[PDB]
Amino acid sequence: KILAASFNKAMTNIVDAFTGVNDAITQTSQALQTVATALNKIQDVVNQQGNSLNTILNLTSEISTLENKSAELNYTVQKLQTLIDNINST
Amino acid sequence: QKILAASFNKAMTNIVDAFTGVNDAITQTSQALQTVATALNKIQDVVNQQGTILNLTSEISTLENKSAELNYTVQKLQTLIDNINSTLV
Amino acid sequence: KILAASFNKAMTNIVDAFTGVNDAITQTSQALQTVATALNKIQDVVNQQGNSILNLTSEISTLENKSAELNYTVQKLQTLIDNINSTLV
Repeated sequence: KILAASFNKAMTNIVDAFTGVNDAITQTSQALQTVATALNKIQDVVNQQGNSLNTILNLTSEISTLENKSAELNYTVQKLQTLIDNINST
Repeated sequence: QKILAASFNKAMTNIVDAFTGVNDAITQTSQALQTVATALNKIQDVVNQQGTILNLTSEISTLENKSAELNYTVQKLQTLIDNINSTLV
Repeated sequence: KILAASFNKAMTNIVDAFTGVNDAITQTSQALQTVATALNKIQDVVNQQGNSILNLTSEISTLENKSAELNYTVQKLQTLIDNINSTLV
């Protein structure tokens, strides 16, 4: 029964660790959204200064790629949570 | 007492699935970093033409290095996930 | 005893996998600081051409927060990783 006790201890820490990883993925999702936003504001001002100086700054796809990736990480966060719960049931 | 063997298998299954999702997450971050590096280049270029010189050369190159490291990580992880999956009894 | 051998193999690779993930998180943490730095430089220069208004102060401070937070996760995870490693029978 050294094995069964070791297994539950392992599973408990494996569950906590995937929970920690899940947070890092969350913080990364948010950091990525924050960047998308920064590119957004940059896109505005630089194009306004480009209009008062009268090259177009176009970051729309970079912006949308980043908000998509950010959403994708959220899917992962959800799918991971399901798996974490499953691990916890053993 | 072979509830323990049944528990071990389900656990390994979800751990394999869980590390696989985490690898998707890392892959998405790596590519996102390339997206940003691209974004920084465009910003650098456009701002210098409207013109202090905006120099993002080091940030851009740091970011593609980080992206390369993350990819290397994903490849290395993929092997380990399989090792884990072979342990089902 | 077949199960315990499988258990050890799994735990060993699970420990390796979490270490690979921890590298990824570390690399991501550092990339975010780099992003924050670049956004800072963009702000200065863009605001400087603006006087001859771009506000990114909070995003920069957000990204440096996430970056610090990511490091706290890694260091906590290493404690959990060792716990996993101690279970080897």
